[PDB]
Amino acid sequence: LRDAYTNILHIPESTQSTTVLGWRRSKNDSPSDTSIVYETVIHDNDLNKPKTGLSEIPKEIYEDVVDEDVLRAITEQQNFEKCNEYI
Amino acid sequence: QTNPVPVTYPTDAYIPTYLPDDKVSNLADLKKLIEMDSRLDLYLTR
Amino acid sequence: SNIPDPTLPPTEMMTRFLHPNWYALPTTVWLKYGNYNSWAPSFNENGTVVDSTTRGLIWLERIGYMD
Amino acid sequence: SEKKPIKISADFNAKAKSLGLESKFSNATKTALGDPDTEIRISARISNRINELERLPANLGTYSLDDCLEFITKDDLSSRMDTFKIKALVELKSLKLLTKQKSIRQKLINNVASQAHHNIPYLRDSPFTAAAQRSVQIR
Amino acid sequence: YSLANFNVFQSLPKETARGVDDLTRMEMALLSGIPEEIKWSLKKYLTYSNKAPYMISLRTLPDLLPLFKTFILPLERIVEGLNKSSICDSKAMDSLQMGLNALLILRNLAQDTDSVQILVKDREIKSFILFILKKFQCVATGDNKWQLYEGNATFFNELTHYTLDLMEAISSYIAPAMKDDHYFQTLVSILNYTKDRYMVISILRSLSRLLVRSKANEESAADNLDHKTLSL
Amino acid sequence: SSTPLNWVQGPAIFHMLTSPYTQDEIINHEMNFLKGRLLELQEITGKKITGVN
Amino acid sequence: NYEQEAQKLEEKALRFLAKQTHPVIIPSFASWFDISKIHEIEKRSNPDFFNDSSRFKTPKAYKDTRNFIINTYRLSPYEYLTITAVRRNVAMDVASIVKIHAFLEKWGLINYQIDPRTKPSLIGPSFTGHFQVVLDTPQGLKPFLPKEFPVNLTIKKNVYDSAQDFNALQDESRNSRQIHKVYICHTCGNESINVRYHNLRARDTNLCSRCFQEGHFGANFQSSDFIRLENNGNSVKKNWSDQEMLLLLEGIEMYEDQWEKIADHVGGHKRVEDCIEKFLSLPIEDNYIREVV
Amino acid sequence: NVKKEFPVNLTIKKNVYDSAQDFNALQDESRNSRQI
Amino acid sequence: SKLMECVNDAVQTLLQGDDK
Amino acid sequence: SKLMECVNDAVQTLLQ
Amino acid sequence: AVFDLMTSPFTQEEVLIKEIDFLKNKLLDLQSLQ
Amino acid sequence: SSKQNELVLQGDQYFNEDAARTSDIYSNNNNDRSLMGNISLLYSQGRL
Ligand SMILES: [Zn+2]
Repeated sequence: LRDAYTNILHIPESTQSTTVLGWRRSKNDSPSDTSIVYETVIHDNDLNKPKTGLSEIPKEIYEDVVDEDVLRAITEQQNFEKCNEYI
Repeated sequence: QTNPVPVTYPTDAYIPTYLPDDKVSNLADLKKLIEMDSRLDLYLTR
Repeated sequence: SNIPDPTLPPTEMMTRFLHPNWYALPTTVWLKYGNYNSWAPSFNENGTVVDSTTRGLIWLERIGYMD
Repeated sequence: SEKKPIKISADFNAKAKSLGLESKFSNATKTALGDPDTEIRISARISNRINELERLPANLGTYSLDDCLEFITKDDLSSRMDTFKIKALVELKSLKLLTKQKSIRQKLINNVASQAHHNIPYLRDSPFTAAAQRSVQIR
Repeated sequence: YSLANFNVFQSLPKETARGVDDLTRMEMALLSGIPEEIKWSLKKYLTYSNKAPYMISLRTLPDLLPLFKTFILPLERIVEGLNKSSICDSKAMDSLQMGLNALLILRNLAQDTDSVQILVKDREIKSFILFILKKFQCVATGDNKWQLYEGNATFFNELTHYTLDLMEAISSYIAPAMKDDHYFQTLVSILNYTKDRYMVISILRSLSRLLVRSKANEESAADNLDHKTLSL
Repeated sequence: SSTPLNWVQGPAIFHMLTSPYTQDEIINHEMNFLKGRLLELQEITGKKITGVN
Repeated sequence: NYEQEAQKLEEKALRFLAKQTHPVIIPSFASWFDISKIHEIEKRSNPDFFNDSSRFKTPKAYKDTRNFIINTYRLSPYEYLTITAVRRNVAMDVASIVKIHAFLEKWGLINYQIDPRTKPSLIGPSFTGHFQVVLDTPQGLKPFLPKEFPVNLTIKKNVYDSAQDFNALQDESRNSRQIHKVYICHTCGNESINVRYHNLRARDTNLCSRCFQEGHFGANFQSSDFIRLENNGNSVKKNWSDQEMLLLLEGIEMYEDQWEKIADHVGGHKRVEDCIEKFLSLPIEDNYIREVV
Repeated sequence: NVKKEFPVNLTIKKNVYDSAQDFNALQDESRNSRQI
Repeated sequence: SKLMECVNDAVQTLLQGDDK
Repeated sequence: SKLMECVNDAVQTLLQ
Repeated sequence: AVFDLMTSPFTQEEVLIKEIDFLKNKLLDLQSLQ
Repeated sequence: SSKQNELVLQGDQYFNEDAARTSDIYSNNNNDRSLMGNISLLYSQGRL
């Protein structure tokens, strides 16, 4: 939908990406090959498991009433999200 | 003369004051001698 | 063109070239007040790069022991 | 070998040499291109080469041995007749524009040296260069 | 060939064609925190203080002194830590050099009336000057508390000089010095110690300016001048 | 803007090709630059200067 | 299986990706800024959104508003992005909108007015490599899956020869042979096609192939005064043929210091910097210096 | 977060020791008395 | 000037250890 | 070669 | 020489006068040095 | 300090009329290109 106040397209934010997970750099094939290769890349560590707000619940809520396995699952989910926030 | 004539060799030097007073025992005598030399210079020039 | 022949002198490039790494930095001045004026300011170190004692040590190493 | 491998003395030219810093007290190094003899010799060689290049004929076509696939019929023009002529001209003109290249090179070198203390980090950041640049700006 | 060839683009001012006036550029660069911009802006500010100090006078441009103070107080901490080898890292050297540049800029500006009037009304700068003077006195009298490590002497040297110049200026605005004044004692100690000539003349001017409006019968700073100093 | 400002083409700052870090060459080239700039500005403005040598 | 999944994912991600057309320019002191992070300078200049004072002022709201403004500006960097448009789109109190807009404008992050056709282009230390900006994968485009599944796709690529090409946003694809040049026989008005016979003495008059075959030049010139050159032949970047080097030397001989005319005499498809570099790095004298020493 | 040398145009140059082996285009028709 | 590289490496190894 | 030998011998004598 | 566009509550005339004053004093000092 | 002083003492080695008269330091094959990279700027300033 083209908005007229700013004269600019508006697409649902889902189709767009949110953040930028750092950069990556390498070298050319030959020395003195002074060229720049700029390119974008998407990264989707463990696309099977969805993300939830579980990295936000403080420890002082779910603790002390949980099974060992559920505690391990909670920790795994939180660590998974935190690591997916990386490169 | 109205100016001190800049020269090429060092004309003086500080004496280090960070040496241990126990180990070096002849700094006081050297400073006394320097003071007496300054006094003699003052008296002669006056 | 006005370009001369490559065999005509001069032919050297860095004949009067001076790199900044040799530009004669400022140092102490070493004034001299007569002969019996010992209570007198000997140095004049206002815009120096290195202090007086280090300049004196440089002079001692390079010049004072040349003999 | 067994004992101390340095043996510092009171010379300061053997002492400085034994620890690596030998040329670091001279203004500029010693090179070979600074004598008029070598300059005269190089100039002689260059003049000889230019003489040889100029004594070549103008009509200096080249048969390229790949003209077989180009079925030339004594009326067409071979697309490679000027390949040795172009090289001869390039070499001759490059040999005649030597002083121009020298001048531009020395201009570049001077204009990049004068700004060493302002463009090179490890020179701009030493305490001595900073102290000197401060000393110049003392009001 | 290019969309700039519209009539609309025929009326652009000359003030923005470069992007930002250099004063604004230097201010924002100091505000950023990026070290390269900091060094560039400090070099430019120093050149301006030396060759055009009326464009950056501390009166016409307020909120200029706070930035210099932010660069100058860590210099106080460093100088306190200067009695041993403590400039091992390059960030330490960079902070020290930024402090020295800001101090020289302050001195060059203090060579003017409005700027020194603004500088006097600042407790931080006066406290820093007093701190450096007390360190110099500790070096001069040969105290065992704080002994300068000679590997740093160079730095200290420059430091001292700038400080004294500053003192000289502000010496006119603390004119009547009382009995137990630390400035006077520090200056007389340094005067009895030093062998520099620039330093001796500066100290004499500073002392003669700290005795402007003082009474003979009233107890003043002139009672801190023992017969040794007068004889000298 | 509570303080009206103007666009002021600032003053020429002395810039030497080779900065030699000592006062001799600097003072020579700087006296030359000062005299030249004084002449330029006296030509620009309707005024006169004293002590120009 | 997963191959088709990643293929469709790349297709969808490339379809809904914002293609850049205009270059964005910001002043150097605004180099601490990242679109996905908040800096200390932003928290000092905007203490109200982070001191937990109000509920209407949260760091999330501030970040969303400033990202809206940044994206809106970057998508059309030629316009001015008045405050009223933002206020009509964003749902904050007008004071906060104004403060954020003014803060972003002070640091040149938006509405930075230059005329970039009056400044040179340089090269930073970081240069000459492959740079991969890795941005998170968009949701609503992930596949529907009713074992791991990592993804490290690459959406679009761009190559540049110099930094000036990077700034002008000119890729090698279209830049290679963008336009052409026309030569005309000095004797007949007809234009020479695919080949011209350059006069080594006149250095300005070129001839048709036919007018050279039949000797239709002046009676003081011989056939040995002309040389065969090509017209449509452009060399790949950083590759100088012998014809181009000869033309460069002739241009330097004719126009001694007028490097625009020189670079045009070579054929125009090479910038002036390349001409100066090629003339500088030329082992003209190395053999004789080496054999004497 | 190699030495490229000037081309050695050997086909252009002449033999230094026995110049009777150059290509006929480079020879001088003056040693066999064929100038005029 | 090659001895000083070994000396610097020795000093670095000294800085690596703890009870040295 | 022998330089590393001398340096390591000196360091070992220093640390012992 | 280098010219830097700037902004100040002054005008061009007053700035030129201040520059004249400062440069005159500086030239007098440099002359008195020798 | 040793690393920094060694870096400083190696700042003027290619300024001796041997590196200047031969095409080595002007070649692009140099990994460090701190010399040729200036050309553009030097051309825009007209000094060159
Ligand atoms: Zn024709």
